[PDB]
Amino acid sequence: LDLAGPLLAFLFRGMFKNLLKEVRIYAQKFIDRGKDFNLELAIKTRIISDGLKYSLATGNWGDQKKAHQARAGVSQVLNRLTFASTLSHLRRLNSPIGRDGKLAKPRQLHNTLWGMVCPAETPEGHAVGLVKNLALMAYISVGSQPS
Amino acid sequence: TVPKLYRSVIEDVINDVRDIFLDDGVDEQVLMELKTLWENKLMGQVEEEPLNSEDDVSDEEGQELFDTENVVVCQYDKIHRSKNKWKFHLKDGIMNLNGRDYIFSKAIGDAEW
Amino acid sequence: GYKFGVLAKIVNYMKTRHQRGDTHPLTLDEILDETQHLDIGLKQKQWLMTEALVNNPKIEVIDGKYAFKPKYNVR
Amino acid sequence: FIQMSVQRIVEDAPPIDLQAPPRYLLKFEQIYLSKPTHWERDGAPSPMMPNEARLRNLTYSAPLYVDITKTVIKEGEEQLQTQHQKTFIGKIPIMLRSTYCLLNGLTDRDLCELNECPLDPGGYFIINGSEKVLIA
Amino acid sequence: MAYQLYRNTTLGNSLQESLDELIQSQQITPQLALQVLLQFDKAINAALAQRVRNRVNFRGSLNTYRFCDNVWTFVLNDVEFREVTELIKVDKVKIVACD
Amino acid sequence: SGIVPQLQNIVSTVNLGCKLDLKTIALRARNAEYNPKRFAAVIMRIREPRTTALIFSSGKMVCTGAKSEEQSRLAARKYARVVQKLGFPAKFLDFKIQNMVGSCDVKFPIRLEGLVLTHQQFSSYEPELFPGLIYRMIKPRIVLLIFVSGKVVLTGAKVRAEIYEAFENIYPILKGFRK
Amino acid sequence: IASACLYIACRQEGVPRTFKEICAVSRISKKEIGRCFKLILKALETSVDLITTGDFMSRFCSNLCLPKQVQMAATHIARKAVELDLVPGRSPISVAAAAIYMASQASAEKRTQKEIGDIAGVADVTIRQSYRLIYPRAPDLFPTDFKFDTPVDKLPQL
Amino acid sequence: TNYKPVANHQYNIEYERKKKEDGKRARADKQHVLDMLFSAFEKHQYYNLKDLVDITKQPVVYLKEILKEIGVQNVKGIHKNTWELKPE
Repeated sequence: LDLAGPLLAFLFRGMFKNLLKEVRIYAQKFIDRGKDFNLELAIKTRIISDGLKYSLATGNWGDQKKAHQARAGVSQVLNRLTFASTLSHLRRLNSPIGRDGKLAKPRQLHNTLWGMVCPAETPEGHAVGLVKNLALMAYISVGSQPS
Repeated sequence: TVPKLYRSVIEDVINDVRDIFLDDGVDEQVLMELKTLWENKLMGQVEEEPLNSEDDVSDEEGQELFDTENVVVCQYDKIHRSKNKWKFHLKDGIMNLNGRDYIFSKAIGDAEW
Repeated sequence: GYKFGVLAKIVNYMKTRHQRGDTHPLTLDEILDETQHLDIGLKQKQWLMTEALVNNPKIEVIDGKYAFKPKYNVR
Repeated sequence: FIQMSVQRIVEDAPPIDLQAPPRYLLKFEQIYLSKPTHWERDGAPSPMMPNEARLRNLTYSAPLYVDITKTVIKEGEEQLQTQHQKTFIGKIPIMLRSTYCLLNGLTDRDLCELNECPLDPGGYFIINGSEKVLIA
Repeated sequence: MAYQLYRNTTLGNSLQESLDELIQSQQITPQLALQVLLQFDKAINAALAQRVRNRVNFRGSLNTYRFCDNVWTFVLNDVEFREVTELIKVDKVKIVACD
Repeated sequence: SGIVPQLQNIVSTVNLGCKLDLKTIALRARNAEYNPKRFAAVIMRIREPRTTALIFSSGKMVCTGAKSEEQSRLAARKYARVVQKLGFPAKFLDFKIQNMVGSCDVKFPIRLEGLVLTHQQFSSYEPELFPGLIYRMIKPRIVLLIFVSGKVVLTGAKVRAEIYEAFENIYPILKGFRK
Repeated sequence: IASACLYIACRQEGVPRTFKEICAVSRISKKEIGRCFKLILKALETSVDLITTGDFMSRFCSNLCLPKQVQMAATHIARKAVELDLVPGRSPISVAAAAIYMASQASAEKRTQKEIGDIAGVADVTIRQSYRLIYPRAPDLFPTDFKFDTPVDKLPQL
Repeated sequence: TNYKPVANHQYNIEYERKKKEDGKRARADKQHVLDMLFSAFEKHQYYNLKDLVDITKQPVVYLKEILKEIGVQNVKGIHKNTWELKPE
């Protein structure tokens, strides 16, 4: 399960690659002209800022230029109709749709979901079995070094 | 002091000209003879076109022609002037004052025009 | 490089002579003295005389002494 | 993410090598993150409460700073190393009730004084005043 | 083919006179004399640059100045060359500078 | 008003009508300097008029530093005569006063803030860039630098009449902002 | 042109930024920015209200992390000094920096001349000159209901 | 402490100082410029104008005039059309 952390880590890695790219370009122009360059002027803060903000706002997970291949629906407006709805939305899971899903249908209650995913909670319609909710005591590992 | 610097300069000059004397195929005795002789020698006008209306608007130009007075030859790093005064960062050079020679590294000068 | 810009300089000197107006042809050695080409080797001068002077269209040869052709340019 | 991944990504980013002769090397060393802040039109920074962000359609983001060491080798046998401390590189949206949110470690009374429901679990972002939740 | 500053001084004049004597005696060719002058210019420039480590000061008034091809030709009057060890007085001086 | 601006510097251009050799002029002139790397003209100075003139290879010369129109004309003629004595066919053609600078004091502090508020259309006061207020008079095409100390400097004038007229125009305005 | 337009936009919106502040974010120098600013004003045939010391107080005090009371004291000091004409011809930024230094030295949160100059874009020497001009009348300049951690008499003399 | 107000950037003032100290390239005499050009052609058969300007240390317009007088631009199928220092 890719939670807020790993997803934001992917986006941030992309945006930092970008940031260093524009830093290289800006510094290279001045170096070619033979004049030293100002590091502060070399940095574009809008890269990281607007990238994170746009991803989280629109939900298209990726660069705004690559929206065609950017995952959609990752970020949603928090449901505040009821406290239970808010909690369920914050503990929601989303199944993928692609080669893996086509080859094996995730629209089913697999035995392994015991204690990990609520067996009753699931939207009715086209999303049956694709949107899931964590069990009450289910916990997702945050990760640590294997050293 | 200055004579000692002169002797060191003699050594440098002879060492520097040895290779040229070998390149040109000339015998080395020329350098010895040169050093000997060198040491011995040392020790309403509406129609304004005519400019003749004014005369004696210059000074005597014979100072540069003579050059007999004391002469300083050096190199300059910075020379600044602010509307009245001339300022001089003259670096290492030589001076010929009253025949006696002076040697310096940093020379600072202020003059008025 | 060696022995090319000197030839270019000689040809330029010929144009300068023609801005002067001296129709009388001049000796190559005298041209070298005027252009400070004494330092250059004699063999390069001989190769120039045998090949490059004749190849140059502007240059002409009269009574064993080389100069421009007063006929080529319009008068 | 904030504690491990951002710093690790910055560290793993290869040093920037430039040359076109003198050559410059840029290395990003340390990550610094301040509390979520909002700048008024006059330019005065001030802490941004999540309720204020919700009401004013602001983004609950924290300024991000990196320590950047620039070393220039002039080919003259001397290299000049200058360190820019806490160069601002952008803002990261902050998940509410996280360790880096202003409502961290605050007692229920403090949340009430800040007009924040103690029962609110956080875990979401306020982007342009809209509470956005990242679906796993 | 060098800076050619110290030729018009006591040292350069003595060297030139000696070369003239050898030329009159046919002992040396004029090309050799010119080469000797060039080598002397190099050596003297290096020697003054390296073995001189004393600072001097001076003050006075300026009567004329000229500049061309990075060559200053100042002409001062009533100059006082002041040094920590000694002070020298001169009625007029001509300062030729190059770089 | 009882106050008359006094000229501090006059700029005048005159064509000598003949091409010149800047290197030769630099080598033979007395006080001339020539740095083609720095500037393309030859800068010469004459102490008795106490002025500086730039001479170009095109034969046109600019004289500055003259405190009076007569001084400017005489200095230009002297520079032309020096160039002529250097052997060139220098003449004195179309001598003109391109710009005049004058200075004066109103003898009272001025509220530049009120002045700019009243005359924003002609005023420009930027303490960050320059402490003196710049006033662009229209009827005379004169630029006035007014300072809180009361000093006023007028520039852009072609004739002394423009300087005096500009000061006469500005003085009543300044008197209304006396501090 | 863009930097000068940004400066003009700040002035017109009423939150002016110093030419030095704009240069810090623009690769263009302060002189060029000012020249382009003058040319832009002439081209637009418009004008910008004269900057006052109070315009920069909020930003300078916030960047120095001074209390609201100290910011109010500095603003009052600068405004009163301008009213009394104790700093004629002095730049508003310099006057504001001097007032901020006075208030900081009179309050618990004390900031050095170098610090205030760093934030305000003004040399410590200029701050010294303005502060020396306003120092004799510091009790008059200070607000009536100000809690002096350091008494006005014992303020630094320089 | 970021983006502290500054009258002029350190790199900008250093570059301006370098430019002022170096000074603009001067227009030398045609004879000397021509001799230097001929010497350069001896070292290399083909020269680009940008590097030839560095070698000659002359104004671009003046150098282009002198080079148009004698040398000729040849169009190449490899990189681009460049000057040829051979008069013919």
